[PDB]
Amino acid sequence: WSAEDKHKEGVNSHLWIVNRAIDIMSRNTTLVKQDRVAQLNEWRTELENGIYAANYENPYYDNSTFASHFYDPDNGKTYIPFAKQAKETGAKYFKLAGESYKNKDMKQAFFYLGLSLHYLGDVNQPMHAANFTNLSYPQGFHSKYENFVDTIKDNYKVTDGNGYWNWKGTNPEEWIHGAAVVAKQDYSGIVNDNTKDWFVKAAVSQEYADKWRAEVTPMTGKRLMDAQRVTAGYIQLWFDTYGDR
Ligand SMILES: CCCCC(=O)OC[C@H](COP(=S)([S-])OCC[N+](C)(C)C)OC(=O)CCCC
Ligand SMILES: [Zn+2]
Ligand SMILES: [Zn+2]
Ligand SMILES: [Zn+2]
Repeated sequence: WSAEDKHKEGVNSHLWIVNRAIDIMSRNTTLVKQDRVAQLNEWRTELENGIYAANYENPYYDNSTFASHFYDPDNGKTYIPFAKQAKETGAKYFKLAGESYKNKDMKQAFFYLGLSLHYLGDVNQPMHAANFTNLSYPQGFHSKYENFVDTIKDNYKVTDGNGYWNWKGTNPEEWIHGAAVVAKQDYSGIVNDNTKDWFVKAAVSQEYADKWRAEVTPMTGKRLMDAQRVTAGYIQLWFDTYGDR
């Protein structure tokens, strides 16, 4: 997903997915300790910094190849042979965040949590779980899709407090893998001969540009809602793990 601006949801789907996940935690009145939501906002600057850094600097963006932002659950690999992938990279920062949290270094803890949230966010994007990059055919489709997503995401906010509490085990890796498994299933609903064709023709016909946008919207909405619920449960797991209990 996009992350064009460090502090604005308008062009940052990643931040939007997290803010909505936090809203799910606020809406929950039976399980979530609201003190946790208070902490996230208290260190919101470090959180958002982490969410944004993943796409603009090393080692997070792997020299502009973003190899660590992909993870195919079937073979457990990214699109580049022998490169680091999203599951191990996301888990890495989840743990680094927790250790800094236990040493009372909040700035460090939430920066790292932000990075981890970014990776978990990417595997909910079908293309990232199937190694379809911006250079994959049709080229340019990957980024134009993620840009289009920012214009319609607000129509798919989860308005209840039911996140996927303890969705997977206690190992962050299981959550990233589990999320990628679900996103890869919805891959075909976004990337297929039709969308490929219309996206190519869209170049010379405004008529087609709208055609693929419409075709990918339903599945996009479904992917966005899941991402919010899984992220909410992921954040809750982090706090239960390092929250000193
Ligand atoms: C100018 C063309 C770059 C387009 C692009 O979508 O780059 C970032 C994504 C993956 O990262 P995510 S978190 S979904 O980043 C989307 C936002 N931007 C483009 C601003 C980093 O990586 C690629 O598809 C690999 C090939 C690069 C030419
Ligand atoms: Zn992304
Ligand atoms: Zn992408
Ligand atoms: Zn990314």
